[PDB]
Amino acid sequence: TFHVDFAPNTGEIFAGKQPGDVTMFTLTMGDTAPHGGWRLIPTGDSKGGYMISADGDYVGLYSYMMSWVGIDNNWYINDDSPKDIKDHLYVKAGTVLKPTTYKFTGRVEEYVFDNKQSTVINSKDVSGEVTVKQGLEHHHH
Ligand SMILES: OC[C@H]1O[C@@H](O)[C@H](O)[C@@H](O)[C@H]1O
Repeated sequence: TFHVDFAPNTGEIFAGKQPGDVTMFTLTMGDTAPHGGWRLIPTGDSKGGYMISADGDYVGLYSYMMSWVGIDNNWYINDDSPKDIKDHLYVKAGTVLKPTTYKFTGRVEEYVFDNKQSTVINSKDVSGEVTVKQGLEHHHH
């Protein structure tokens, strides 16, 4: 019953200084069965909550619905509802993007609370790449 859908967004991302907050990825997750909440752990090179250019540049991602705990290295939201959670990760206006591909890896865990603690009852590794286009080339001689 545990389902996860992590996907990059489609088309129209332009290299340069973003004029607004821009979704890079979207995440949909849900469960009818009893649960405590959800985290997304940014894994590997995404550790710290980042996207990674094949070149090696890191870009900071934010979560619209979840909160970030640096110490634990995850985004979480506590939710018990059997309703679908629709989050996405985005970069903040003013972020400079480069006309390249950016990877994101991490792991999505569902959890439970029995009294004092959380345990992982379900998990899914997730990844995604997002390709940023150049607009017009600009040639100055
Ligand atoms: O509210 C439960 C959450 O508590 C935070 O401290 C933790 O980093 C998350 O991973 C999740 O356990």
